[PDB]
Amino acid sequence: FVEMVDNLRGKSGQGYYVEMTVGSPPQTLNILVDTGSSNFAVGAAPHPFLHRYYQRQLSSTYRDLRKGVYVPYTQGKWEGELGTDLVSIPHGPNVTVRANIAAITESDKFFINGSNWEGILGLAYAEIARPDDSLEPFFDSLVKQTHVPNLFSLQLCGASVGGSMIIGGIDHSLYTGSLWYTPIRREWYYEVIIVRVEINGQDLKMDCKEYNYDKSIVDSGTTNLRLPKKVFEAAVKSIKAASSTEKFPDGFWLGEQLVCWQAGWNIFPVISLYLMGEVTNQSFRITILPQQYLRPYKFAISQSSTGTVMGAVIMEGFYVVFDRARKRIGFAVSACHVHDFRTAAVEGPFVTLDMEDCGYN
Ligand SMILES: CN1C(=O)C[C@@](C)([C@@H]2C[C@H]2c2ccccc2)N=C1N
Repeated sequence: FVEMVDNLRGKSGQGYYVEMTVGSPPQTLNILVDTGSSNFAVGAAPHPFLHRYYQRQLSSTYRDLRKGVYVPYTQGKWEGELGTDLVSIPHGPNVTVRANIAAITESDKFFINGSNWEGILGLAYAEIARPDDSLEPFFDSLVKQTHVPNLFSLQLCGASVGGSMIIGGIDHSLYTGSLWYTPIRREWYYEVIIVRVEINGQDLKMDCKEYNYDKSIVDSGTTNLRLPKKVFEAAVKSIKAASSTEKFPDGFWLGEQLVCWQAGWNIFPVISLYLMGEVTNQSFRITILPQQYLRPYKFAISQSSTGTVMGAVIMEGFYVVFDRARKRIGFAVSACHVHDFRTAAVEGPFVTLDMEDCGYN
């Protein structure tokens, strides 16, 4: 898939985007790659902060759906007008698809002043698509209308950042070792189940339901490793305890402040998440380094009321395969992850009982 390798661009903290074309004749747009939502939504009006926007008046293949959608968030918000058009991905499958498009006509604190992307590619499932699950997400259209296989994979490599979105397959050069698969619990978000958490090898000994309360998702659209409050609580003290060589202000661990050192790692613990495996009572762990959770530094582990979010802190350490056809997600050590002595790891198999109990209901 040499043509799809390195098809992702971005800026640090502003997300990863892929180039797409929309309409006839094609209009090029940079589009955020977002495994955490399910709408294909593009700016369609001259917002001052956007480099370009979808102009429906220029497209011969645009079709109005005569329906509006309103989408609020934790901070941001957008509303738009639904329609359909021909969509392509220049550095992807040589293929063209009619997909739903939410033409964004108004927004607040959503788009990023400074970013080079003007749209969102929600790669998650219909169940959380807005207004409702009747609105066929892009990837479902891609699979129905073409012979592109029902999966994609992401390597996020991390001032410019880069990566690859292999659509319809797996490029074996982007990972070392073996891929280990965790089941997608339910097809809405990419929901997974964490069955054990170790800081530096030491179990936090929490009930495994807390790790996934109320959920645990894989989200390319999130920067941090976001954990539920109670888990995050226990995580920080363990990490703090493991890092007693030097001291830090309490507020910083809450992201309410930054920290900085001098040019020219070991005083920080590795972090392992055990995931439900493919077989009963078997699991595997993914391990990250401080080079993943200390972003150039800021502590890149936050607390959450929406559950565990495995954001770029996790994804930049691994090659992640979204095997939709087999309802599972594969993790492998990324060939582009930054390391020291130590190295990001994906290891198994392990025996873990009652893993299904770790899920929340
Ligand atoms: C975490 N998340 C959101 O808050 C909503 C969206 C749709 C939004 C595109 C993500 C985003 C995060 C920060 C700034 C702008 C957009 N995607 C997400 N996965």
